[PDB]
Amino acid sequence: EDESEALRQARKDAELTASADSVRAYLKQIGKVALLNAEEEVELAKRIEAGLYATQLMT
Amino acid sequence: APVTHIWYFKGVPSRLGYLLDLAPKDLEKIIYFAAYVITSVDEEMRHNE
Repeated sequence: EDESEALRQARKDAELTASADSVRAYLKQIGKVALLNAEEEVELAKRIEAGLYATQLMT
Repeated sequence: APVTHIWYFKGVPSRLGYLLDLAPKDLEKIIYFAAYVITSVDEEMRHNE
């Protein structure tokens, strides 16, 4: 079913495929990062604000 | 960025594969960004460490 080595390495092997079509390979790779919500967006925006502030301070 | 000439990578004999001792199935994965290779290793830096 899903556990007991039937589906985990199944997913790993299915993902680890040749993907001859270039668009297919790109869509396979893009299916790796989870989507984001508003709180994550504002938190990452705060992190980027801190990063650019630190870059300005370095300058 | 450098690219590979298809006439030499792809063919009935894969000339690049013959010279580098690989396979075209083990070259398309690299010159089309699907798997990495180890360009060089430090032998002594690993033997002592």
